[PDB]
Amino acid sequence: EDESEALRQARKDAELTASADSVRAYLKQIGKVALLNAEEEVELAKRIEAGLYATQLMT
Amino acid sequence: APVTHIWYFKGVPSRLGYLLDLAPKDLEKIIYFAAYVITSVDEEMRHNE
Repeated sequence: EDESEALRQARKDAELTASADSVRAYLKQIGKVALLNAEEEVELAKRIEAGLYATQLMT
Repeated sequence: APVTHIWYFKGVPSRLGYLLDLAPKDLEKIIYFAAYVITSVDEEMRHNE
């Protein structure tokens, strides 16, 4: 079913495929990062604000 | 960025594969960004460490 080595390495092997079509390979790779919500967006925006502030301070 | 000439990578004999001792199935994965290779290793830096 899903556990007991039937589906985990199944997913790993299915993902680890040749993907001859270039668009297919790109869509396979893009299916790796989870989507984001508003709180994550504002938190990452705060992190980027801190990063650019630190870059300005370095300058 | 450098690219590979298809006439030499792809063919009935894969000339690049013959010279580098690989396979075209083990070259398309690299010159089309699907798997990495180890360009060089430090032998002594690993033997002592």
